[PDB]
Amino acid sequence: QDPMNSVTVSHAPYTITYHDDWEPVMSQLVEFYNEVASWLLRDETSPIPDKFFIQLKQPLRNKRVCVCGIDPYPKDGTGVPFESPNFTKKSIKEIASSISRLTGVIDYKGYNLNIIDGVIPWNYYLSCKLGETKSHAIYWDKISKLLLQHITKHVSVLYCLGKTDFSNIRAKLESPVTTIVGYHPAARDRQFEKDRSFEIINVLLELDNKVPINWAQGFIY
Amino acid sequence: AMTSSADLTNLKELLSLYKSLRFSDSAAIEKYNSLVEWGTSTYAKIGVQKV
Repeated sequence: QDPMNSVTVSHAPYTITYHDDWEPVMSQLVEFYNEVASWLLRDETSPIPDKFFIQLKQPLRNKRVCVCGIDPYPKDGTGVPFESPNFTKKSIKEIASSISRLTGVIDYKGYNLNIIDGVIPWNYYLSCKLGETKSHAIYWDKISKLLLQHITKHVSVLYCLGKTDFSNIRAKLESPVTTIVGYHPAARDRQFEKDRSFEIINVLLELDNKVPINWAQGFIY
Repeated sequence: AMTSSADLTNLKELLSLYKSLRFSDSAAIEKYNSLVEWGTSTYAKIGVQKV
């Protein structure tokens, strides 16, 4: 209500609510979202339009990692990337699994990247058409670029899951940032089982005289 | 690869050398500068300079 702000757009969800940190992008966000929202609102979406932008209420100034997926869960997206509030989606169960092995906690009820101090979970594209992944890529394009640029002004490390999804991510950025492109948790041959991005990020941060990430905080007991 | 045990193992060694930062042969410094160059290339940017 006090760090929070509001701007009004001409298409569902009409009001975008953001944390102060996002201010320099909003003018353009508004403008772009107005040009495309008609077309993209034709389809039913994951998440619902009222959730598209709920991740703009997260502060950026305290953020050192961004853990990025290409788009939301083709079903049941909550508007908070990776979040499965009943701990059912595979990708988040497989991530919880990597971090059980790493930090050695084997008793947990759920896991959420969005509570972990200094991390912002993100979706490159902010909706997909229900059941279909990457369905709204063409709609989100210019916006996705603009938001991710901004995020990388504040984070030390960008961590993108999806080798093929994010093969050419470097192209999307102005100035360079520590970028790591790992495997998707649903990748073939258990390749994410042996992917060690969570440990790698920490070393990278130490090299930037930033404090490591406490991956265990994300557990729900 | 950027995501493997070897990648992690190289980055720790680089961290180790950076803390010391106090070399005593040509191979030590050229390993470090070589690790830094590799880090930069594999991950685009890291938080330490070549010495």
